[PDB]
Amino acid sequence: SYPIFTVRWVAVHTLAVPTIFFLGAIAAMQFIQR
Amino acid sequence: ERGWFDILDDWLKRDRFVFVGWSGILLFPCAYLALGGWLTGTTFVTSWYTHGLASSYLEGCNFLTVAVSTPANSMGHSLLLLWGPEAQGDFTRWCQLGGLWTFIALHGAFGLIGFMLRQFEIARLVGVRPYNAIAFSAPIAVFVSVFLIYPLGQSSWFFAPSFGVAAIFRFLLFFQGFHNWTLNPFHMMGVAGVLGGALLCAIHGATVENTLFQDGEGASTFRAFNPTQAEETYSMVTANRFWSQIFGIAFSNKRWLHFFMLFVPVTGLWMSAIGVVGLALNLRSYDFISQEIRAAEDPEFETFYTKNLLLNEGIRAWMAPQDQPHENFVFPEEVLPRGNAL
Amino acid sequence: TTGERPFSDIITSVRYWVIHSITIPALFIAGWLFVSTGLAYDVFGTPRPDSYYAQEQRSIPLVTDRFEAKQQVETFLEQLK
Amino acid sequence: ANLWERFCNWVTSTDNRLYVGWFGVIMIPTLLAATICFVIAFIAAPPVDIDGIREPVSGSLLYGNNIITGAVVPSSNAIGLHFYPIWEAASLDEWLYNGGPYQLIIFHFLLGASCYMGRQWELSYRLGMRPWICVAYSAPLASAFAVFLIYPIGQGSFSDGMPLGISGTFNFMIVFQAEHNILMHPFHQLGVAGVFGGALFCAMHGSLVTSSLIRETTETESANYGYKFGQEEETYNIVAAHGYFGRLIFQYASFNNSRSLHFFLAAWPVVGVWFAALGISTMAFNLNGFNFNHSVIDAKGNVINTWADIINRANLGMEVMHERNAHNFPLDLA
Amino acid sequence: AELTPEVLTVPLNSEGKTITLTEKQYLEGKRLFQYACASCHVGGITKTNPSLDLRTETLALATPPRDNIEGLVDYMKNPTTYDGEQEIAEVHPSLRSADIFPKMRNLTEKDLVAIAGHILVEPKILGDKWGGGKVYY
Amino acid sequence: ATNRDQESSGFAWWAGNARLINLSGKLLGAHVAHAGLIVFWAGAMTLFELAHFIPEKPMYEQGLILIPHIATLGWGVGPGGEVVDTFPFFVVGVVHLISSAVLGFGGVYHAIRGPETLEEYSSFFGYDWKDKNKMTTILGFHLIVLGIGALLLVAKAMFFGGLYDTWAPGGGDVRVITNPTLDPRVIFGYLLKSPFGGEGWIVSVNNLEDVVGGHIWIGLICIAGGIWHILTTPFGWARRAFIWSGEAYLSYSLGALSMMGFIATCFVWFNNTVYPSEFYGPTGPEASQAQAMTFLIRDQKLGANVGSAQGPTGLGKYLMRSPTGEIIFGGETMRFWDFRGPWLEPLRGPNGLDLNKIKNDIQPWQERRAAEYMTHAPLGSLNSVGGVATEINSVNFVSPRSWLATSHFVLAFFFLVGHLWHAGRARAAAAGFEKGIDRESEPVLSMPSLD
Ligand code: CLA
Ligand code: CLA
Ligand code: CLA
Ligand code: CLA
Ligand code: CLA
Ligand code: HEC
Ligand SMILES: CC1=C(/C=C/C(C)=C/C=C/C(C)=C/C=C/C=C(C)/C=C/C=C(C)/C=C/C2=C(C)CCCC2(C)C)C(C)(C)CCC1
Ligand SMILES: CC1=C(/C=C/C(C)=C/C=C/C(C)=C/C=C/C=C(C)/C=C/C=C(C)/C=C/C2=C(C)CCCC2(C)C)C(C)(C)CCC1
Ligand SMILES: CC1=C(/C=C/C(C)=C/C=C/C(C)=C/C=C/C=C(C)/C=C/C=C(C)/C=C/C2=C(C)CCCC2(C)C)C(C)(C)CCC1
Ligand SMILES: [Cl-]
Repeated sequence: SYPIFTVRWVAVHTLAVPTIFFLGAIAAMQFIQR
Repeated sequence: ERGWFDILDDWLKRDRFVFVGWSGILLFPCAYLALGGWLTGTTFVTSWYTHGLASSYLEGCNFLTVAVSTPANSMGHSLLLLWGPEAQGDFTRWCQLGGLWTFIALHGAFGLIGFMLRQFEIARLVGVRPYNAIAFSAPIAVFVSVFLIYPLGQSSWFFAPSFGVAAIFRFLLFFQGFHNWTLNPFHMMGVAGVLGGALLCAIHGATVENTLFQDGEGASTFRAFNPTQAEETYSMVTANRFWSQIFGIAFSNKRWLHFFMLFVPVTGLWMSAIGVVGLALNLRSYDFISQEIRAAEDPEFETFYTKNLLLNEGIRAWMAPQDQPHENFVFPEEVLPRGNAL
Repeated sequence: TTGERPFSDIITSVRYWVIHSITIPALFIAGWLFVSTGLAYDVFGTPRPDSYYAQEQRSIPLVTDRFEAKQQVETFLEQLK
Repeated sequence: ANLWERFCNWVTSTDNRLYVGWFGVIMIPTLLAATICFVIAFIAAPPVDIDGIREPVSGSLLYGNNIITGAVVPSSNAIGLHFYPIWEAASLDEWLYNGGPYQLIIFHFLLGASCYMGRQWELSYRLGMRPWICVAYSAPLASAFAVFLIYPIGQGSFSDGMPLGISGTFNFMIVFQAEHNILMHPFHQLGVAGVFGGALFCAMHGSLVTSSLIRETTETESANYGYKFGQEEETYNIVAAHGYFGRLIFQYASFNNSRSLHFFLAAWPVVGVWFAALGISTMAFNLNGFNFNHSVIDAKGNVINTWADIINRANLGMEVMHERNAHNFPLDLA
Repeated sequence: AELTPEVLTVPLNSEGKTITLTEKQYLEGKRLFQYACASCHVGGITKTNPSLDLRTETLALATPPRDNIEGLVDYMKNPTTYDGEQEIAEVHPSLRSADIFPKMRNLTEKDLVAIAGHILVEPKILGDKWGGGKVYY
Repeated sequence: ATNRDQESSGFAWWAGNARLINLSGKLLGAHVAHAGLIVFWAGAMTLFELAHFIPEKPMYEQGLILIPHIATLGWGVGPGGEVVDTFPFFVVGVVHLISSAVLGFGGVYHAIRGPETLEEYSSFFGYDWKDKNKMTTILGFHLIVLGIGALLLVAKAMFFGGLYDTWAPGGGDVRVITNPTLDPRVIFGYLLKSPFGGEGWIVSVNNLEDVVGGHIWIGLICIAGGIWHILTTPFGWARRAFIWSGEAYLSYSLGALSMMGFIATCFVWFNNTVYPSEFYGPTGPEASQAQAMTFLIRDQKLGANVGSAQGPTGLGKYLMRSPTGEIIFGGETMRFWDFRGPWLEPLRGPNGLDLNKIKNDIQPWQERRAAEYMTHAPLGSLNSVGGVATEINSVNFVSPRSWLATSHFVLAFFFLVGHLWHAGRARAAAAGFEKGIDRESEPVLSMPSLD
């Protein structure tokens, strides 16, 4: 009935995809010691 | 004529979840890159070589202390293009030299242009007057005067605000110590517009909510409203009588009321921008000459004006060596201004 | 409505969660490794805790020239022994 | 119709040009007292020894001030939190030297303004209104209590209350930053979101309604004549406004219920300013903003400065210079 | 820059013998200094008497000298005025006065060495910041 | 689902607890379940504090607010406030934690299992908000319970070990209170003191005899008034002055709690008798005076004549006069001369600070106490960096007095807002226009115009 790949789909993922990657990078930072 | 231009126009203006428009060609890349540059820089990029500061989560800063900091003072007002003669195409060097700052500021400037074109573009399609775009000129005037004109008047981009929470707080305190910016009547008018706008927001929202007509039976009054109803949902006559008797005067024209709500904060922001244009040139409201002549000659004359200058002198001497590392200020302990004991 | 599928429809669909029970953790782990391998330091030029200063120096490696700034940073980076 | 019932019906009458009411019976004399003393003191009061060190500060116009530098100066630090009415002084000249007027103005003003809030409740009751306009006014009212009463109590002296003047206000803000790092306190940050957001939503609401006014006038006349006081029908098209703003962002980010829209306009600045008042009120008991001074340390243990440490340098300059003759011992503990 | 054995090597006594601390001792010295001493000595100053700091140069000219482990460990058992003339256990925390300074009750001899090592190493890291006060913050 | 949606009840989900107003049986459940939450936190928090407690560190260095409350009552402490036995802290925690299960059980039962209304089931436990006789009877029962509670403190003080007395000769100790103050001129004279500096209203109570005797008076008054309100019904003047409804009754209590929260804020900030500084840390006034004392002692040891040392302003560097002549500490702490504390009063003579006592009688324990309090001033950041705002990281400290005063000011403020909200709504609902103006009956349309 509905399409899968729309403009809204692109807009959602250009934000959501880097967000998750960054959250994993920042989670890893909490275990860095000087 | 249904050529490729008109077919493209058709596609750009489809009613979708996120409207695009012709303005979206400018708005979406520039807004996305400015935001992505700020998140990239605050997460991973240092300010060690430009400021002597750590400024990223990678280095151990938190949400309050991360920033994308301005370039080094030695860059002057360089565009700092990635392919320019300073970075020479080297992405890592570009990051270390402060290229993300001009990147965010310039893509942000064009992003803001694109958002205001979007307001115009949608308004013209829907058939409403473009007053939302007109009101948005005030955020643009603030952004352009603080982030572009101000450093362009100074020695370099270094003295522009850095993009971070605590970095902006430093910007506030620099403006007090060096510019005496609280004393500036253009700032005062801006404060009036912002606080007056918050006042009007609170009081109009509260007044509507407490002069509602009983248009339903539930104790939750929200449901008793229909977007297409013709009647006013609250009593302008009762509201007018309440405020006339409480405060002396009251709105009686609902069109004037809502234009005024537009006018007050928009005008305030515009006034503050003019004052910052002056500070670009150090054209400050720093002193009252009459007070200084009296105080120089009469060591018993003291006002809150003279008290605040002593505070500004403390700010300048105590923050300048760290805040302006390229100047190489060495201030021995004995020259630092200090009161008794402290 | 504008024709796209409702979000509440999508995120309660088994097929959405079959796909994103993989793609979400995969991206998270990719972000973690970007830091844990030390790659983030080298992409962006950010000091590690042991590379802000040389062992006995206490001066900042501050860039002071416009057109030789790239060479100045490279010189500062050599002097880390 | 006895004389007490006559008086009560006049006090509570909805026909007075300005409503009096029972709260107004306290409001009117206290506000008049505070207003008259303030105007006289602002023009002609002699210098005041605010910090108790026999170092009087001149606040009035006749003693060398303009509108920007003038103030009614807070009462002497030697008095602390002691009550200092006129009859506790040996003379008016003593009372003036010690900042007597400040106490008289703020106590009458805080009473009058609290009654102003009650008066807002009271008239809404007499007119058959819903009662919560006074709850919105509690946000600015709480803020006045914070800088004139609560902060003196926690610091132990009305001499650290906010001065009644323009440059005096700035002095208060700068010393507050030095002693509490208020910029780094989340309640002040919520306060800034309250008033920045309040100003944004103000211009937002005004621009959207103005953008969708229904054509009722010609171009040579003000569109304001297209609305008539008391008319039954709405004067703008909220559906067209929602249709514009929904497409500016996305549809579900836009209100189409005018009642909840207006509730949001009320709540955002009021809640924000409540947090601001609570910031001042809790820093009154020295629970201060976040301290990240020297939080970032390298492998050897060198301090790596952040923007927080630069803020600290500015705060130190304010700290060491404020009240420059008032401290004999190395810690400024109040 | 790194916390190296060179940094962690400090004078053991007045005769020029050195001892090299471990990173664990240094870090333990820091934690115990915060526990028992920093309320008055944060940053190497002395809040209740700012004329006397914990800079190594100041400790060298104390009587007896306190710029070494043994001098500092002796100070924490039986502190004196700067000229050695008077014993101040009654007003300064020490093992001798652990009854009235209860935080000293659970310090062992090995703890005193670690605290001492922290006081001697920190100036080698911080330079003028140690004992310098607010001017160097 | 009786009254469990917006259509049946008229209240949306975000005001869902308003659906309980006329469902006494479910309303009982909510109240009992909630009291269980209160008792749970008290029990659990005590245990957490105990697990994290090092007896050799002062309580105030360890983030403790509950153990200080227990120690003040005489349990677990001896001379000078030293902890001699942590077992009473354990007991108080365990018993509160165990009891919360009983209350949680009853609350959950009445909330979801028992009768939704109590009027059909029992006319003793049933009530109508508008029944002025029943409401004052329930009020009367709870006044008797409160009065018993105040007498339990008297019983602890007079018969079950006593109370911690910061003022006890010899440094502070648990002391049995044998002669509580009963003279009503003393007890009620506290109520007529000015709340301003040097007076301090009831916050100024400074001895355990007054504290215990005040609770004897409060106990009887509550029991008497509780009996009074069981046997009587509101008089005509009272009937005409109040709104008689559930929401109205709530609003009066919200006003009362707000007032008490503000009073508690000041109590913990100024009072060092029922909030001993040994347990809570020095007050702000206390620490500021202690700094003046510390440097007077230091400089006098170096040979300064502190009585005649003129400071830069012309006022004494160490000593000066208050506006009424008393000899007081100088510098900015001049504002704090109303402070009284056991470590300072031995230096006090009829005229204030006595220069002869200062020159000759300062004992080492006073120097120790002033240095400790000066360095534990109640100043600190939100992330618990102790000291002035410009201090560096090192000391993990925020005074219990700051935690307790800031939290209770915030709570008292919001409870004042809640009083205004619910009192204004109660008035409007009783009069019938809390949902909006009737279009066909708009009151302003029937009034003469203002001009
Ligand atoms: C202290 C907080 C508190 C308490 C005691 C209550 C109590 C109540 N609420 Mg309210 N409510 C609250 C907060 C609270 N609420 C909040 C924060 C909101 C906003 C979300 C609401 C919004 C709300 C609405 C919209 C409604 C209520 C209703 C009710 C009543 C019936 C609930 C029911 O039937 O659920 C049935 C739920 C279940 C059967 C699920 C489990 C419930 C149990 C009790 C969980 C207990 C678990 C516990 C760990 C077990 C311990 C047992 C052990 C001691 C042996 C009940 C008296 C209803 C009402 O008024 O009815 C007339 C109602 O419609 N509440
Ligand atoms: C003893 C105190 C008390 C009691 C019994 C009530 C009872 C009631 N209130 Mg009142 N109220 C109170 C105090 C109280 N209130 C206070 C102190 C305020 C000022 C803030 C209010 C302001 C208020 C308003 C504005 C309204 C009510 C309403 C009501 C009715 C519906 C309540 C409901 O279902 O909320 C449901 C509960 C929720 C939706 C949850 C709220 C979540 C809060 C904001 C979180 C707070 C943050 C937390 C403290 C810390 C962060 C937690 C996080 C990190 C997890 C009910 C009769 C409603 C009414 O008028 O009905 C007649 C209503 O509109 N109250
Ligand atoms: C009377 C209330 C009160 C007070 C004065 C204290 C005080 C303290 N607690 Mg305790 N505690 C409390 C309640 C309280 N707590 C509650 C309810 C819990 C269960 C959650 C705890 C569980 C607890 C633990 C597990 C610990 C403490 C600890 C501490 C100490 C350090 C606190 C800290 O660093 O805060 C950090 C500051 C914050 C988190 C700021 C909170 C900001 C809130 C969210 C704002 C809320 C505003 C308002 C209520 C909402 C209004 C909304 C509006 C729309 C109306 C300090 C002595 C620590 C300690 O040292 O133990 C020995 C510790 O480990 N407490
Ligand atoms: C103030 C709180 C309170 C109130 C007013 C009520 C009231 C009621 N309960 Mg509920 N209930 C409560 C708390 C409360 N309960 C608690 C804490 C529990 C768990 C123990 C229960 C579990 C419960 C069950 C399982 C049942 C009830 C029932 C009832 C109804 C009949 C009670 C009766 O006639 O007993 C007669 C009176 C007594 C037997 C005297 C008991 C004396 C107690 C146990 C000794 C302690 C007294 C002393 C004051 C306690 C101090 C406590 C304090 C320290 C906190 C009545 C409406 C019944 C019901 O709903 O029927 C349909 C029913 O079946 N209750
Ligand atoms: C929680 C406790 C509580 C509550 C809610 C009530 C509630 C009530 N009482 Mg009861 N009463 C109580 C405890 C309580 N009482 C106790 C402990 C006793 C024994 C002393 C009494 C003895 C008593 C008598 C003899 C009478 C009542 C009456 C009443 C009713 C009228 C109340 C009224 O008009 O007050 C309003 C308060 C006033 C009118 C006082 C004068 C107003 C002054 C100027 C206000 C000053 C405020 C100021 C800020 C004070 C600050 C502190 C101050 C002390 C310095 C009301 C139902 C009346 C009634 O109808 O009985 C059936 C009545 O005649 N009560
Ligand atoms: C305040 C209550 C203090 C605490 C806690 C600690 N110290 Fe201290 N220290 C304090 C004072 C007032 C003085 C001067 C004493 C005098 O009159 O001479 C000192 C001195 C020292 C010194 C000597 C410094 C020098 O000679 O230059 C040292 C080495 C010292 N203190 C160490 C020390 C340690 C290790 C502590 C924790 C166990 C400690 N101090 C706590 C005040 C206070
Ligand atoms: C720069 C650059 C670029 C770009 C890049 C980009 C575009 C990026 C993006 C990026 C991104 C896009 C990122 C993101 C991130 C995100 C994040 C990091 C988030 C986080 C979040 C959080 C953390 C949250 C929190 C919260 C809040 C806020 C509130 C609510 C609640 C909570 C708590 C949840 C390029 C390549 C072109 C070129 C070069 C340069
Ligand atoms: C109604 C309702 C509600 C509420 C509820 C509630 C509120 C409840 C409560 C509850 C409770 C309140 C509960 C409690 C419980 C408890 C318990 C269960 C306990 C136990 C204990 C124990 C087991 C102990 C143990 C121990 C010991 C003994 C010793 C020491 C150690 C330890 C700790 C281990 C809600 C909101 C959800 C909603 C719906 C409705
Ligand atoms: C314990 C103690 C004590 C004592 C105490 C006491 C004895 C108390 C009392 C108390 C009291 C005894 C109080 C009272 C209060 C009261 C009140 C708070 C009131 C109020 C009122 C009102 C609120 C009213 C209102 C109104 C009006 C005015 C008009 C008409 C209407 C109405 C009714 C609304 C002492 C200090 C010794 C010491 C410590 C401990
Ligand atoms: Cl001082």
